[PDB]
Amino acid sequence: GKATTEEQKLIEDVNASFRAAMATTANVPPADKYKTFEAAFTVSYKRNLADAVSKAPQLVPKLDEVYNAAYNAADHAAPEDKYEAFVLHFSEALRIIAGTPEVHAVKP
Ligand SMILES: [Zn+2]
Ligand SMILES: [Zn+2]
Ligand SMILES: [Zn+2]
Repeated sequence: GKATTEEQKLIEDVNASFRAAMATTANVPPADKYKTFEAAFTVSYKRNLADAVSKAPQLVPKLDEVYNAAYNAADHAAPEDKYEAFVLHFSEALRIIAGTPEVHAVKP
């Protein structure tokens, strides 16, 4: 119904902002990619999360879990591995909360 349609729109907006944050690392040296990504990611994610609080507060604990999964995987990774650890767990956890059965990326 209306709630699931609004949740899906928010999940899509979160993913699009996440992809835009990844784009900011294109021409950044490896050791600076995670800090660059994280600064870009936090601005747009916080705006998306506040939209969820307003329009679909039932989604907020699920979004919190996706972010925690990603931030915590990056937190424990060695510096050279932090960016890919975030990206991998954020994208997989977002597909899990969205109910997408193919969670590990399938190559085209
Ligand atoms: Zn930890
Ligand atoms: Zn398959
Ligand atoms: Zn996987």
